[PDB]
Amino acid sequence: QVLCTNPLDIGELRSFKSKQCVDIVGNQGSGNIATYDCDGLSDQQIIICGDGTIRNEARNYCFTPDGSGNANVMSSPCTLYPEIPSSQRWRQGRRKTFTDNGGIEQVATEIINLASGKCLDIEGSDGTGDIGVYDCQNLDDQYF
Amino acid sequence: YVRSRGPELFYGRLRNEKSDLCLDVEGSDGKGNVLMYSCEDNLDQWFRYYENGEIVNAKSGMCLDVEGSDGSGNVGIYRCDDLRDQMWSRPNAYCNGDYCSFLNKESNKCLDVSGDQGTGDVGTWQCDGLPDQRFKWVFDDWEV
Ligand SMILES: OC[C@H]1O[C@@H](O[C@@H]2[C@@H](CO)O[C@](O)(CO)[C@H]2O)[C@H](O)[C@@H](O)[C@H]1O
Ligand SMILES: OC[C@H]1O[C@@H](O[C@@H]2[C@@H](CO)O[C@](O)(CO)[C@H]2O)[C@H](O)[C@@H](O)[C@H]1O
Ligand SMILES: OC[C@H]1O[C@@H](O[C@@H]2[C@@H](CO)O[C@](O)(CO)[C@H]2O)[C@H](O)[C@@H](O)[C@H]1O
Ligand SMILES: OC[C@H]1O[C@@H](O[C@@H]2[C@@H](CO)O[C@](O)(CO)[C@H]2O)[C@H](O)[C@@H](O)[C@H]1O
Ligand SMILES: OC[C@H]1O[C@@H](O[C@@H]2[C@@H](CO)O[C@](O)(CO)[C@H]2O)[C@H](O)[C@@H](O)[C@H]1O
Ligand SMILES: [Ca+2]
Ligand SMILES: [Ca+2]
Ligand SMILES: [Ca+2]
Ligand SMILES: [Ca+2]
Ligand SMILES: [Ca+2]
Ligand SMILES: [Mg+2]
Ligand SMILES: [Mg+2]
Repeated sequence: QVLCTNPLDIGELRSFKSKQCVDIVGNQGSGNIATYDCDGLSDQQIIICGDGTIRNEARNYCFTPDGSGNANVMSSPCTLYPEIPSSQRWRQGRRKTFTDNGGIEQVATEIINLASGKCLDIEGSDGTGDIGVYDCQNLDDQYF
Repeated sequence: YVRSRGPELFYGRLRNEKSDLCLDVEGSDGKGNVLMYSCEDNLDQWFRYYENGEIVNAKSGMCLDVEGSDGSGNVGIYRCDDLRDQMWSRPNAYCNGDYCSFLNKESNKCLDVSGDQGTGDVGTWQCDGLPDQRFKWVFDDWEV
């Protein structure tokens, strides 16, 4: 099982600030990760995986920090052997919980990298484009 | 010494998960380049996989080998010179059902087909966890 055979959650990963989709350039599901209009293509169907990786329905690829400091986040091959490294694993931090116009309860949280202990982040407090990691500072744009 | 390979783990053809093409050798001598091609019921497309990691072609009696010694480059059939670049493991981590990746012992790189569509030439590449790098052992006499 190279796939995520035990997903916690599957759907569009939206930013709490902008309500915009976390997106991979193109429709292949590989490339740079940045926000964008929700276009309903399978590359925007994000898999929150039980093993702690973040993937997508278009391609068996992992949300990967492009370095060791405050680096850009790309969608690239999952290192799966000998085991998934901590750099490609993520976790829920603090959680804001709200009800959208659909009348459905949503739960936005910080997405914290397990190697650097840093936060999934968009540039500034509302760019609204390029995504990477950063220090966790409770702004409503570090919530997804 | 009489060189032992250990058992005999598999004897069959290798059908590609992405394209359902068979791991093939050019011509029918069992010698030369290895590429993806239509499943033909010839002995040149049957391989024996041993405990020692060698994949031996049933027609030619020679090894599935990578160019040079690094374990990176084009794949073909070549003399079995007990080197680690002619040895492959089948890590359960990169399987999807009965379709599995072959990991080169010398370079930790996967047996791979060029492009994403599992139709071109066969070499080694970074294990990316994609269908075109996964092969099923098949025992039928099917042709296209
Ligand atoms: O900003 C990235 C966006 O890319 C779009 O895809 C573009 C297609 C249009 O056919 O061609 C490219 O130029 C590359 O071949 C892409 O930039 C996606 O539809 C958007 O979802 C978005 O990711
Ligand atoms: O990498 C972006 C990080 O830096 C800050 O955002 C930057 C500020 C600079 O004052 O303005 C931008 O140019 C956005 O228009 C960003 O480059 C934020 O404080 C950090 O949260 C983080 O996003
Ligand atoms: O996919 C490549 C194919 O190559 C053929 O290889 C031989 C070449 C070179 O002499 O020409 C033939 O005579 C054509 O039949 C072959 O002996 C194989 O037939 C195909 O199976 C395939 O490997
Ligand atoms: O062509 C497949 C074979 O490649 C040999 O390595 C060659 C060496 C010199 O022998 O230099 C190259 O031209 C480029 O690196 C290679 O083609 C291997 O020793 C053989 O095991 C075999 O893989
Ligand atoms: O070494 C082979 C690699 O091929 C990549 O695909 C390449 C793309 C972009 O150049 O187009 C080709 O020319 C089509 O055959 C390829 O050279 C694959 O994405 C890699 O997985 C790898 O197999
Ligand atoms: Ca897209
Ligand atoms: Ca920010
Ligand atoms: Ca052939
Ligand atoms: Ca070699
Ligand atoms: Ca490939
Ligand atoms: Mg990014
Ligand atoms: Mg080849």
